[PDB]
Amino acid sequence: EVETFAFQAEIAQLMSLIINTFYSNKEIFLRELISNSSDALDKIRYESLTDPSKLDSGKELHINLIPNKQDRTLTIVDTGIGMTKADLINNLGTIAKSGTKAFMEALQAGADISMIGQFGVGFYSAYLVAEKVTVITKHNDDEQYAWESSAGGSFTVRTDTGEPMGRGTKVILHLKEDQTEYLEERRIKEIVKKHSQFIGYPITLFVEK
Ligand SMILES: Cc1cn(-c2cc(F)c(C(N)=O)c(N[C@H]3CCOC3)c2)c2c1C(=O)CC(C)(C)C2
Repeated sequence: EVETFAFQAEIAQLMSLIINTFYSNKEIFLRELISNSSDALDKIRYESLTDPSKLDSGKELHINLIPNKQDRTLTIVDTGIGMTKADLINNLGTIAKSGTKAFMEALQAGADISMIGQFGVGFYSAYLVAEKVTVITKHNDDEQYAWESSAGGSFTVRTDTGEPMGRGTKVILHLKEDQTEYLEERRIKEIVKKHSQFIGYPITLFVEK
């Protein structure tokens, strides 16, 4: 079954701001997603020091960037800690509510959209370039789930029947028609070099067939 949920008012407001505000510096979405992947990788690495069996679902700690011109998607894959069903529906959304309030207050005071990561809501910067975001995730303590939202105040959660991941997260960005530059190899390399050159995990930019 597919379960549909309403975003909390603050989150729906943040999504509308990201989608409707005129802001040309859209490239910052990639550093935000890579930062979340890096944080998830730090988490599983730290937990594995006390419990080595937490790496039975995969020892490799990496980030893959996969462009697909045919599907018009940019996928950010990590072998991080992943997210449980409770993380997807409640936990992260609860943390995001206070972060959103602080961010929108900072914007009113003169801060810009690029500072979004300091408020812990950098994931939502994906809506600067994507019309729809699909999140496939697998945490050691739960099943593989698919979260999805095209904004409009709702998101869906379902058990995923695609290729099993072992552990980690895939953020699938269904790009807006005018944002296809983020599928270009030299554009992605430029963005990674500018904003994500010191990430402590291998970042592999896949090339198109
Ligand atoms: C806030 C927030 C961060 N991430 C998010 C989104 C992500 F894709 C990741 C990731 N692991 O790649 C990630 N990692 C952190 C939690 C576990 O380790 C750090 C967080 C999400 C949110 C949401 O509100 C919606 C969501 C639950 C669909 C996604």
